[PDB]
Amino acid sequence: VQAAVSQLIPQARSAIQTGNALQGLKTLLSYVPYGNDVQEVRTQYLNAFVDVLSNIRAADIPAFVKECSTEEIDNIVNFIYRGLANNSSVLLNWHEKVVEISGIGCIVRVLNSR
Amino acid sequence: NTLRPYLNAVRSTLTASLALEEFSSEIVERQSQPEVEVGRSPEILLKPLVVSRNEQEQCLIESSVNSVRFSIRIKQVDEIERILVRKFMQFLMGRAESFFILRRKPVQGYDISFLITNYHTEEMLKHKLVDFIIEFMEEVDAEISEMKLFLNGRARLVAETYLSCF
Amino acid sequence: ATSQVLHILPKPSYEHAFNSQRTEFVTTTATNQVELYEQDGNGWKHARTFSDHDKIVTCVDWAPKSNRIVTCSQDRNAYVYTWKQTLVLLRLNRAATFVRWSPNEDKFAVGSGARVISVCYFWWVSKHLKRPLRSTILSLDWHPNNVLLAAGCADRKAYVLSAYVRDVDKPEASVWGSRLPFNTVCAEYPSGGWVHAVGFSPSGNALAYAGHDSSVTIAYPSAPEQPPRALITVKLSQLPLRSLLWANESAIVAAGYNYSPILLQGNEAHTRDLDAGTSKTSFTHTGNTGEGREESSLPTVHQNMIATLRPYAGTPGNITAFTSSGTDGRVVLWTL
Amino acid sequence: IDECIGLFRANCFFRNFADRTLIYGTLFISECLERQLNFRQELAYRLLSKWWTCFSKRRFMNK
Amino acid sequence: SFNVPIIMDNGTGYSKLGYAGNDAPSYVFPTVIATRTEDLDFFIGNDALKKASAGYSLDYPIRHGQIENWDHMERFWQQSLFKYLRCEPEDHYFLLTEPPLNPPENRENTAEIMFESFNCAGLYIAVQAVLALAASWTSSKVTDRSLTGTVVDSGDGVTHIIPVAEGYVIGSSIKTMPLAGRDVTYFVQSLLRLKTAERIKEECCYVCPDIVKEFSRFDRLKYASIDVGFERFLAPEIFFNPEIASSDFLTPLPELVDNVVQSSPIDVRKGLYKNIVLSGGSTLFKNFGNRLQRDLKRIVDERGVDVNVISHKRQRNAVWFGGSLLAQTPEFGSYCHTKADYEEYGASIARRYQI
Amino acid sequence: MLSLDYNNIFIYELLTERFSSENQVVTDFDGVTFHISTPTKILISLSMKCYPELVNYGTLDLLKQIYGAYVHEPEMGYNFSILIDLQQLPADEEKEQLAMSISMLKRNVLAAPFHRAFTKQAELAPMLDKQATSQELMAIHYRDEETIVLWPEHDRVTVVFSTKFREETDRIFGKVFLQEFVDARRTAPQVLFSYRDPPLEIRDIQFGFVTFVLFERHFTPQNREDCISHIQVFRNTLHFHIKASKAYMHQRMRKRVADFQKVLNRAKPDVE
Ligand SMILES: Nc1ncnc2c1ncn2[C@@H]1O[C@H](COP(=O)(O)OP(=O)(O)OP(=O)(O)O)[C@@H](O)[C@H]1O
Repeated sequence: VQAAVSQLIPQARSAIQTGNALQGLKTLLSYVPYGNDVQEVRTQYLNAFVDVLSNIRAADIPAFVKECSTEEIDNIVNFIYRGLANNSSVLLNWHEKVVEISGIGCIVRVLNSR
Repeated sequence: NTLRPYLNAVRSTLTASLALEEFSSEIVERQSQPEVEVGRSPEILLKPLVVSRNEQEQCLIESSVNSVRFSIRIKQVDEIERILVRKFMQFLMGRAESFFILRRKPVQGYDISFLITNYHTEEMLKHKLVDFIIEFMEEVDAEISEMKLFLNGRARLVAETYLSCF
Repeated sequence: ATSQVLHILPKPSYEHAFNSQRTEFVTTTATNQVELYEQDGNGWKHARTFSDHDKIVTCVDWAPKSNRIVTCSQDRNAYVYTWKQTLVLLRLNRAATFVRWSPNEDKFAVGSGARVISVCYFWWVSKHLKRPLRSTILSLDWHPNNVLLAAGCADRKAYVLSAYVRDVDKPEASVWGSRLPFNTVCAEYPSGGWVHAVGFSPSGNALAYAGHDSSVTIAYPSAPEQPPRALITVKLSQLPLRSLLWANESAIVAAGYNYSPILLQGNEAHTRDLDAGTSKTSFTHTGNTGEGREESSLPTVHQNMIATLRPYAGTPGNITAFTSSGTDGRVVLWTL
Repeated sequence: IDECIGLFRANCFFRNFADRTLIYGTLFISECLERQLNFRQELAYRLLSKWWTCFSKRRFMNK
Repeated sequence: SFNVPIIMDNGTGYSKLGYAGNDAPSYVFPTVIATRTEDLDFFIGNDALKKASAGYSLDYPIRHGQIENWDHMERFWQQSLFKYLRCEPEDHYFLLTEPPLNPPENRENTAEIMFESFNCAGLYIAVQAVLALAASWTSSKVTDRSLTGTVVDSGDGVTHIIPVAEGYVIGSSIKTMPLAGRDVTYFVQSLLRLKTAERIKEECCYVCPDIVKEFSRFDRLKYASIDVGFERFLAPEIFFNPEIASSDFLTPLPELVDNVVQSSPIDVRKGLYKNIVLSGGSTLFKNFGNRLQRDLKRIVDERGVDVNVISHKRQRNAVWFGGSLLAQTPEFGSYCHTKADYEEYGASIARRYQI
Repeated sequence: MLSLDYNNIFIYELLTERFSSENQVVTDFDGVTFHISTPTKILISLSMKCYPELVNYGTLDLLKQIYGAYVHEPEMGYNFSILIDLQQLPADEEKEQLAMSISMLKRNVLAAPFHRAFTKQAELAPMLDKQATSQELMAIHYRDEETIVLWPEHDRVTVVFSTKFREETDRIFGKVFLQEFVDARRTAPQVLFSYRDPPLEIRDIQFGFVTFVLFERHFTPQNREDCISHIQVFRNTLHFHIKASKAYMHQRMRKRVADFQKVLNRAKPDVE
């Protein structure tokens, strides 16, 4: 299968239960499932990513994204846009910050990623 | 309440997803058509994005080197509103020659669609056109609201008049 | 650092081209016409207008010493230049997109959709460099030896290959190769998303390209058919830039879908930009006084897209001023 | 003679015209508006013989 | 459902409306609309002319011949169909009138109103000039249906000469004369030294063989209303002698028709001279038919070809009557456009029309 | 145009002036045709498709009362005719009363069923009014697929309008109007509609169903005549205002493209 991304999700899920949710994002925001046929693996990933964002306090967002790497930003925006489809409007509020503080280029790069 | 961050994400997308060069095909004898409408050159197409707000409102953005296809899914909640748009949209499309940025028919499962070519992002300014599409999304919702609070307005005035004569 | 609008042109201009002494320039009216402007007064005025052509003119170049100009178009062919013109039948079957001369005006290369660069020896000849190219060629640039040609296409790849004719200049020992006849691939060196612009360094032994990725990439080759000594990509946080040029072997100017030119400075990101904010105080007429003046839209010289940046003035291998062509029509002299 | 005097009640409306007998005569019919005429006499001692009082504001040939 | 189709001719000043098969229009009133729950508040035509006291916001919706007031003209058709004609629009086919060279755009809108807001079962957008020829088929001296001739319309605005070839207008030639009913009403006032004389024009005047002649005939003078004389034949003369009143115009109506004809393709020129039709209230004059022919015969023969002008009983409202005469006949329904077509084939199906 | 007119304005305007100086087929609502003829002394003819249906309810009588003398052998192709002789017209204010009367031709031919239903809803004076809702129910088939059914009871005269909505927009708009009818607080006649299925008084050879309940007060001798020349025009007053509304959308829409097309044509650059 090569879906060891299924071992990356439990960490983030627990990182919600504990309290420090952002820690889980910094976790799953490494080594994401590249485009495939098997979306069922990616869906369970996306499901976690948006669940993580849902319980990160608004005040903590500008501090994370400012510390984040450009790979991480391009990646986080990339999932925000895939997240907007059916998941809350909290995503839309993330989109607002990770654009205003990390530039428009992030979206431009999301526009490429195959 | 959430109408502001929505249109934000739509603008932020469009500003990027609407930056087009002039592009001639590799198929048809020295031609130039919106490469997003043919889609027969993956080299040139980008990644499509959608921007939601709720189960109701959303819009997809399909982008290519020389063209973009922006499609809106407008706020409809009932019966009266569902038709009120379907006649505003069915009207605008019947004027697509003067309203040059409209599609003759929209994308399947969307209310209205714009076909923006590089020819447009030169005839008018890069942003002045972006700023417009946002203003469109604002105004249609606005009219559908006004047209509603004016059929309800008349209904009262009519039904009240006819009854009073008795 | 200082930005002077020369003329705001009537129709969207996609490639400026100035003459030798920079007293005349041509553009593109995004139609079958090409404009030519001479310096009248402080501004500029219309002169020629070249009508010969069927479809829409793309890239244009003006040869310094020869004074001859070349206009490729979606006509599948070019033209060489009151003015007498020579129609040059390029054999390619898909619209021509790009054309640049030669460091010594020996030949000229032409980009196209037909996955082929047409090179032109001289009745006009046209040898077709047509191999490892996959997509439509969006840009090309000459190495300071009129043999090595850099070209960036829409297959996310920037290619460096040889285009040596029998009536051209052989080049010496370079970082690119030793045996380089014709269609000799020196560089795969690629990664972006449509290479909008390629550009060799003044020293020649380095090549920078930029993509719709909103990225710029300075890439230093190592040896003939070996590895790459270091390939440095820089990811920007702005709508992607579509034209660059090396101010010197240590700093490169680039502008695009932004409006302002950015200034990158490679060695092993941002030495500045081009604004009109900061203007504090001086000590000239009295004391604490002196800003700057000489009299709702985007706060930049330009207001649509940039098109190209072409060198305007400079010394040996150093650049002091460059011009910007705009989709908005503005034509600016940026005295860096 | 009896021509321009009969033509008068119609010609005088128009403003554009051996002819000079009519031109320098039909205007003399107009300037002739108890016999007080004092061979131009004849072109008036005949016009004497109320629906002619109206054409007083109709300058023949606008002159 | 094809029942008595509604005929409506909307004019630059006066609108002629009624039902087909009828001898003459049921209403004719001023094409006006007085304005100020504020769209239902108004009054068209004769109503507006009376309500000019409380809020005289009246604005004629037709300028020069074409609609230049959209939402007023819709509001005008609304009240003309529910107030005056009283006809559920969903039960009738509608014949309307357009001027020569009315841009397709103005037809595409007239359709949008009649269908997508009144629900007119069927619609027809007949060109006015051609309807005037249709009305010529009524009288004795014809007996041949041919939509090929020259229309001389003279109301109270400008006098139009319009050539019609095999149904369509040869617009390249449509020459006008800046004199009409207003101008004779005016000239007969100056001779009376205003409605005080418009009546005089309508029930005393006539076109005569020659001014110089008929003035000598007068020496052997209808007095009513108070003294009428010279003006009777002198007034309507202006069409054949422009310089009697307006010293700006020069070319008289007879010669002006010739121009129109001579300035058309040679292969239609034979037909245009053979079928000259008269239209409008100011061509109603007695002998206006003859002195147009007789004068043109002597004007054309100077350059054996014939010429003919038809003067029929129903001249004044030829547009409308021609509409009625056309819309009554069997095949009418076929050439209209059904509301249910406008929906199946778009607005593009309502941009043209047959004959 | 806020409320529809009850009489045929042509006939009226035509006559009021023909009753003046010295010495042609018209349409009306609900499939009615009028023929103002002159075979000097004017004729006039009405023709409803449903006319003979109304003969039983007493139309043929009510008319021979109103136009008493002026009645004439009905013109071939028509149902009923009056013939005003312009030389022996009425005496001076009555002259312009015959006018409206004659222009009310349609109002009258279609007002007998109502009269002989206000009369039973009076004669009904311990509560079997069910044998009237069954037995004494009059029904007019005035339009094509649309009808009026009315039936008296001891205290009310329920009038039911059947209405077909030709379109798919007028239908939705219809509901919005009709609903506002069904709700009237802070009196008068009560409205009751149920578009899907008809009231349990079907089987009358009969889409939307509007029920007015004319209470005793709305047809007192002091005003009953106006009630008829009002209730019978309901469908048209509704369908007209739907069309008016259907058009105010048009204004409020063509105005909107002009905005966009102005914002687009302003977005183009200049000489400056
Ligand atoms: N019998 C008549 N003799 C002479 N003139 C007449 C006669 N009847 C009407 N007119 C004149 O014709 C003029 C306009 O009448 P007409 O009926 O042609 O107007 P119209 O057709 O409404 O014009 P338009 O169609 O351009 O609005 C009036 O000035 C009137 O005096």
